[PDB]
Amino acid sequence: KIYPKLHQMDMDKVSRVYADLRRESISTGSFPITVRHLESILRIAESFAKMRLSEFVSSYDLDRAIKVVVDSFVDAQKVSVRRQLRRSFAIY
Amino acid sequence: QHCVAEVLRLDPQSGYLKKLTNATSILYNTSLNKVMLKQDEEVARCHICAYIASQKMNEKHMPDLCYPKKAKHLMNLFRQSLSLLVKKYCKMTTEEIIRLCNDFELPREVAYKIVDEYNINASRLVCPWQLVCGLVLNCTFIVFNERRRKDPRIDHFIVSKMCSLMLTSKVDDVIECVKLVKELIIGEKWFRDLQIRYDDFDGIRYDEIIFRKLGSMLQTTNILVTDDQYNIWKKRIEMDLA
Amino acid sequence: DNTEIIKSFKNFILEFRLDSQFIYRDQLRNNILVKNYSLTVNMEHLIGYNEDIYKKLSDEPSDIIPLFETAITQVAKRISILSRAQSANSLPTFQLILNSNANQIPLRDLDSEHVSKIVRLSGIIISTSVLSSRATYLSIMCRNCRHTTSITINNFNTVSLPRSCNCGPDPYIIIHESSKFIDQQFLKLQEIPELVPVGEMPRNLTMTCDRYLTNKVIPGTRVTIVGIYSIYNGVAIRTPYIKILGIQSDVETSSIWNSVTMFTEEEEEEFLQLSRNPKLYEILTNSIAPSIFGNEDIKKAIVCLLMGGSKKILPDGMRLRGDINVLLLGDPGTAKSQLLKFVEKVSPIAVYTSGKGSSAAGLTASVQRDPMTREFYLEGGAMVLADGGVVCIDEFDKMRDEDRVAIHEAMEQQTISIAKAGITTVLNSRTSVLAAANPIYGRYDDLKSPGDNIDFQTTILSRFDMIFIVKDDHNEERDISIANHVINIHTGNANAMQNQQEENGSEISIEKMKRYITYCRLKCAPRLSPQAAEKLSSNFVTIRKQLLINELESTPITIRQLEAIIRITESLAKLELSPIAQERHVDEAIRLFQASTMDAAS
Amino acid sequence: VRKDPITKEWTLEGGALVLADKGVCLIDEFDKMNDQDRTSIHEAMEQQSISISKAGIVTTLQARCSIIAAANPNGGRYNSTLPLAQNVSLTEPILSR
Amino acid sequence: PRTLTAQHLNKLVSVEGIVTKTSLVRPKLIRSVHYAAKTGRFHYRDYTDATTTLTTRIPTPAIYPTEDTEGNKLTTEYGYSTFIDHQRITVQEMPEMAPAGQLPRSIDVILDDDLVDKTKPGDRVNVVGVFKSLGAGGMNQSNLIGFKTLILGNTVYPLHARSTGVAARQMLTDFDIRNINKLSKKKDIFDILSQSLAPSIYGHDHIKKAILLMLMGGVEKNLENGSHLRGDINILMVGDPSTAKSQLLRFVLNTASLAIATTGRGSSGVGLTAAVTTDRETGERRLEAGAMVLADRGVVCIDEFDKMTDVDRVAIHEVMEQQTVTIAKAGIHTTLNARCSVIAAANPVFGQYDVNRDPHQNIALPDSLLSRFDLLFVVTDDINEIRDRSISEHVLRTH
Ligand SMILES: Nc1ncnc2c1ncn2[C@@H]1O[C@H](COP(=O)(O)OP(=O)(O)O)[C@@H](O)[C@H]1O
Ligand SMILES: Nc1ncnc2c1ncn2[C@@H]1O[C@H](COP(=O)(O)OP(=O)(O)O)[C@@H](O)[C@H]1O
Ligand SMILES: [Zn+2]
Repeated sequence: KIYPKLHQMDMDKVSRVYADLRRESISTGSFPITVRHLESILRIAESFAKMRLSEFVSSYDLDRAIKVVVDSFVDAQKVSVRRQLRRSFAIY
Repeated sequence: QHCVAEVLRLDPQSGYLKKLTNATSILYNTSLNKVMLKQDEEVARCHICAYIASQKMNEKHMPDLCYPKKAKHLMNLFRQSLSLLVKKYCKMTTEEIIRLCNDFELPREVAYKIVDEYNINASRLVCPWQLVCGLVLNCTFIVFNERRRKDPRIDHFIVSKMCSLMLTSKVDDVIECVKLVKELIIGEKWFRDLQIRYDDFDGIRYDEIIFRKLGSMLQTTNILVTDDQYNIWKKRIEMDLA
Repeated sequence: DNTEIIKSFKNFILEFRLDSQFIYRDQLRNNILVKNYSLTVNMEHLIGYNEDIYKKLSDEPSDIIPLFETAITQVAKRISILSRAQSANSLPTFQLILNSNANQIPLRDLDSEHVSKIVRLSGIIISTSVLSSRATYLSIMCRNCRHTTSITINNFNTVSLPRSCNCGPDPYIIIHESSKFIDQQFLKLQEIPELVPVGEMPRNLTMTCDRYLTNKVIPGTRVTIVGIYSIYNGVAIRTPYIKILGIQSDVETSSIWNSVTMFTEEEEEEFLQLSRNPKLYEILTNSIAPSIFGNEDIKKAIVCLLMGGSKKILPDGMRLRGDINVLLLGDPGTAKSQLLKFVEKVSPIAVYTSGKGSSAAGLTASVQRDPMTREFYLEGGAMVLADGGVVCIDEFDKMRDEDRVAIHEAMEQQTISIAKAGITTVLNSRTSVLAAANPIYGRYDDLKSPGDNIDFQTTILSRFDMIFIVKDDHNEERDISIANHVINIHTGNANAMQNQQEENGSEISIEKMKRYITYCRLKCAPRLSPQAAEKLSSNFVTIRKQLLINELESTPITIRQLEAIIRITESLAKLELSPIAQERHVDEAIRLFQASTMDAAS
Repeated sequence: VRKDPITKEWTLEGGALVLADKGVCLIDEFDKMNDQDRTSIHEAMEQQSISISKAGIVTTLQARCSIIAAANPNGGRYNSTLPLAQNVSLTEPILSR
Repeated sequence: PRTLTAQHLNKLVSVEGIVTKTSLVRPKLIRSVHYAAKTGRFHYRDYTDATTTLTTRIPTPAIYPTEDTEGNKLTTEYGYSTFIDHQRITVQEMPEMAPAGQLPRSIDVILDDDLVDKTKPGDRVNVVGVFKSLGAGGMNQSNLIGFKTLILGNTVYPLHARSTGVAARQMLTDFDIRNINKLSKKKDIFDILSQSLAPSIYGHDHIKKAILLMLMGGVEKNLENGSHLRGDINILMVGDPSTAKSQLLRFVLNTASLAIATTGRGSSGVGLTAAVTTDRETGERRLEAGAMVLADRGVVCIDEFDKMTDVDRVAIHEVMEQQTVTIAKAGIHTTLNARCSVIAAANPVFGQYDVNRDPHQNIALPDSLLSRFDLLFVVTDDINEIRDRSISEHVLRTH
């Protein structure tokens, strides 16, 4: 049944936080993070939409999706990332 | 049960039908229960079954029931387990001429009438092939006037059929076979009943011929054609383009 | 009776009409000019016209079908003579054909009911066994009486020969040279593997066909069919099979090199409106990747590519590769994978692969032998499937050496050869190539040498006419630009609706351009001007003397990059349907190649 | 192109990926694979369709399946002091999906 | 034969295709003489069956005779009797024109005496024959199939395809030999030839001179009660990785009176056969035509010699110089001829060749094989501009 949608209401925050952490990555890290992740976060957003069974995207669950991909990239790296622990928490 | 009712209602070709299906059921039952009665092809296994079930209920009829080697065997085995017109002075039966009449798929009532004719007046004869020939021909010409009225290709096919069913190349004798019986059978109330039924009167209707013959010009000799004829002939040239 | 039904049927022939135009009448009139002796039919069209044939053709079809055949032949016989009387002896029965769409029932839900009725269904194909023949009319002579006779058979491609016409039994020889025959085949089927139980292997079924319902199909083609659940021969049992009476194929599933080449006429006029616009190139660049951002220069090569180039032959045989070869090179993101996913869609008859060959996929011709007779047959090839097409690859890095070699030969001559034990092959590839890269740990290669990705430092700057560092160094706003370029895709369809309104304006959708491509790919007759000759000989000697110094400084150049722009310029002019060339696009030529030399420096 | 024990019925089974083109395909011990059984799953998560070029039969399908897997790290423990592809010997191009 | 159907059965066909497998020769009975040693008399009987002629003649189930009408003995003359040969073969498409991805569509063919010894596997075919089909399957007897589709033939033609051990074997005329005797007596012709060989591409004149003298080849002298002495010649080349070599391969391919091609790596069949024949005509083991051996008088094209392991370098030593193979597999210990000639091609390890450095440390081969081939020519691409100013011209001059 449910193919719930997403409304372009405040989505340019996507563009914002993406450009933010895509620079913060070079700030202390070796590898990048890339649009692959972004597309995936959108797929997770609609995933949780299907989960809740709501009619379309909710804003305060994109927090969940993006937190997931964030702490995904956290553990995937060196001890050098231990500064990313403090940097990229504001998006929590 | 389908096949049972089939073979049981194959006898015609109140309590009878019921008691006989019950009979065949429990008969077949008894015959197959024990290990005593085997190598009996089901090809044939509902026939002296039916004959003894006729023997049981109340009234039985030897004729028209058995109608062969193992017929006797299985009976005992179960019963213990429990040209044509030059030929002078020929002979015939009920079913011989039922065949020669049923070759046209005519009904059985007409056949029974010819049979009655025979068995009363088969006494003073020279050859019954003539009489029964003429008889069944004047059954055909009277009942088959419709298809012939629209298809004159019939009268050759039919006479050819009975010309070789009785093995002749000459046929005018057959013409006599028709007109002589017509001279003979001309005026009986049953013949009358058939003529009012299927309405030949020489092959022509009553309401026409009486004006044909009383003295009239309104008599409709249909040289002209009917309206529906043209109404349907027009379609043949409608699509004349193709 | 039966002739009542025959007339109820034959009125449907010439007395049926819809959309105020005769349908089957003139269909036959055409088919007979085709000398086809068959037709096409829908059975949906018979339900409203008449219900005196449907409910009985359903349950007693074989009782009714040859009647229709004879009715058809009857209509033929009049119209044959009438059309001979119009303008300008042997007229057999016409195979009937039909179809339907009422429903589809699967093999699983069958039973031993509704047997000998007609059923509808789905499935997948395997068999292409052999053209097995049957008879239709065969003459007979007795060996003793010398008593000629004749026999003809009708549908069942019931009785046998005559047992007696003393000659004894079997007195008859079958004459062939005045006998007649027809063909059939034995065709298999099996269900959708996606709609099956978890556990067991699948169940298949055979079928049979006849003259012009033959050879329609080749395996893999998903098809729907309608037929009669017939029978032939544990304790006492007969084999279930089916008789065909209707086949319908997808028009063209997996891309057939024997494709369409004679296009319609209505399309020519808009094609040539698009020939004569000056905006041709810019539209194609605006539309090849509408949901994609930047790298205009990269999208500006594909159109040079898909149109091929100078098929030029000379009286020795040393052809020049009519097409061009390319290599993306760069990092995650940057659309290096998405275009490649796309290009097959826009493509007419080309192919996509991963590396090493894919699952059950020879990256070149992986020859083997026959399940039957143990004989040799050239089987497959991702490089010959796509003969006269492009090929798309990702993960070029992890080749096998044997896998790399023949493909490494194609991109300069496009002809594989295999000469294993008994078979001797020269199989023509004739294909174009799209590559895709895996930079080791990504970006620091510009700080380093050209290479230092993988251990083919040779072929990179050698066998390629389009090589690009494809990246921007995380400009803080390009991110936002591409992000807002792309976020609208997922809902609101504003990126799609913009393409809608721009195709309403000056853009083109997928298939119009597909056909444009196909047409020009096979039509044009390009060439270049002597006047355009020197323009780049000068460029060549200058780039040579230039990087002589800067490469003599202890930091490639080929005759091939010289010979490459020869053909790219012709492609971009080809777009305008250009039997000649001028500097108009030669300027764009080095405008776009310069990216390569800039990369050549670094 | 598999045989069958019954009457040599040639059939076309597909990997369990094929079965759940709508659904999902689980795997354990992903590492323990040769060349082609890896290229297959690569193809799956790449263009969501298979191809075959064998046996007088050519075809693609719908492999739009959800992938799950597992594997075993080199040395039991994860080797916390290195990145992923440096610790476990997997290759990236299917790792990116 | 992908297309030959029931339609036009009895109508004369010409099919183009390939050979796959054949059938062993079999002299066969036309007439069985039987002798009367009581008088000095003979009695001659002869047979026939379906496949000698197409007209459906009245059959004769004839049987081997032991006695005479008198009842005397009888004796045979296996040697005054007359017998005859026969062959059947299977034919499918030319693999070039295939619907690649699909099976072939093979059928069966039959022959007579005159026309059997001309065929083999790996041969291109054209015929003139009849798509008869004979039998009575299911018609008279009882119970489903029909007839046995096949062909009989009146003419057959093989000819050349690229990559097969066979020539088109072109013809000449009085005028052609006139022109050649004119060509001969002109005192520059090797040089003008050597530039006329691949006029597509410039330079490498020294090298195309050598291709010429290789396809000319030596004389291959043999010995009075001795082994054979070599005529063929072989070439090798290495150089910078984008010069005329790999294009020169394809050039030389069609050029010759005979030619076969290789890609480089390939195991168990480059010049081998594996000695496994699937026979149901008998249980026996014979060979099939081997690949390198498929050359006998021509030249072979080889490249990427560098990637070949020793396992075939070893196998080639008797083949370059001694030109013959003899092996010892479980079944067989027999001998075969490979009187071939070869061209190679290389890529060094470090991209290009530098003459300050040696010409030997970067080839990475045994000095054996350096000696094995007759000649090695090297090629370079170190940059100038006048070195390519005119090359640019000629290329554009001949596009
Ligand atoms: N240049 C680009 N502009 C917009 N979207 C992109 C771009 N590159 C990649 N994407 C998106 O990011 C996702 C990752 O795909 P892609 O980057 O092509 O694969 P890979 O990262 O393996 O090269 C895709 O869904 C694609 O739509
Ligand atoms: N010496 C030369 N002079 C002019 N053109 C050449 C020369 N060598 C090669 N070419 C041209 O450049 C193309 C490059 O192919 P080539 O270098 O032969 O492939 P490979 O390096 O794999 O042998 C050829 O098709 C040919 O037309
Ligand atoms: Zn006879």
